[PDB]
Amino acid sequence: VTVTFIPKLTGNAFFESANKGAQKYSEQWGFKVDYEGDANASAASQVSVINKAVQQGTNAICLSSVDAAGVKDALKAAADAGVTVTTWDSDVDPSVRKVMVSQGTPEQLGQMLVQMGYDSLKERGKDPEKDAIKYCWHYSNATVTDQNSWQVEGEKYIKSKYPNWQNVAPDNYYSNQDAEQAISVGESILSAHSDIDLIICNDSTALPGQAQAAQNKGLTAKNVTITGFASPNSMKQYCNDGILTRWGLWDCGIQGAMGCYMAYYIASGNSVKVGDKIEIPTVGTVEVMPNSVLDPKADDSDTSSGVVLLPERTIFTKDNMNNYDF
Ligand SMILES: C[C@@]1(O)OC[C@H](O)C1(O)O
Repeated sequence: VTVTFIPKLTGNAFFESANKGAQKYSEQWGFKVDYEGDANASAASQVSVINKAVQQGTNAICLSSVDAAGVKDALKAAADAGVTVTTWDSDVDPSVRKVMVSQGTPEQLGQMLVQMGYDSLKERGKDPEKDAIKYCWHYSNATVTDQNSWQVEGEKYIKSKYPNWQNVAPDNYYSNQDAEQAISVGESILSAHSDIDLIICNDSTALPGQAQAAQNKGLTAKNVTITGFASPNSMKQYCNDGILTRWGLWDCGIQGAMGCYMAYYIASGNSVKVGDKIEIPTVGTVEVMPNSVLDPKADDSDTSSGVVLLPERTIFTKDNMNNYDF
């Protein structure tokens, strides 16, 4: 069996680390993972990668989507060619994939982002419980499924728990997963909103780009609070240089491996339904959940379509970041 493992883009540390995990585990499990993507985060590029993998006779795809709508037709065609379709990281329409391996619910992840920001704000001498904290979100793009679901839940949480906070840029800032653009956009936020208190960077490119922008402006964690999601090796130097205090992620290597395992398990002829408990060798037992764990409006009618959730997420600071190497 070959699983084609497709990232939102290659050459970003989150996706490279996820593939390192998929490669390590699939070698032990006895199947091939073909890592295929593009340097740009582009739905049209992902369609081309999907089509080429189908044409080459891949048995399965495990995809993290930059835009669900833009890959729907290609994934329907993949399934009609006999290819098992799964997702990880950022989902698509659940009617066109079997299992999604997700890092957490949008409520969990949106609240985690806000809580990291709250903690870092308090540590630089603000009173986030009461202050009119000025903030905004900086991430990849306005349509991707994962990051927008977190923004929606994080905004609901802020408006409920911290009504005094002020979103100074409600349209959000977008840097398209382009490393150089994330720096430039990070600089734009700090120039146009120079008194901003918190920038929530729920994207693995926006977070290091925003930290670099702050460093370019001579700022440290004492001036402005930046938090978000990124693999820890990409942020250690910024943290050692005092640019930010705290950010988060989860075990993206095991996540990529799990997504590829689910694709292999189904492509090998095993049926998977919501409620099943599946023993993934050397990882543990997972439970397939209904699609509505990621969106309460999701249709749960098809029990062959479901979600596996990672059991934990990770908050990094200078005190634990050196325990990790990805
Ligand atoms: C790590 C992350 O926030 O940035 C890129 C990934 O797709 C992600 O999980 O959204």
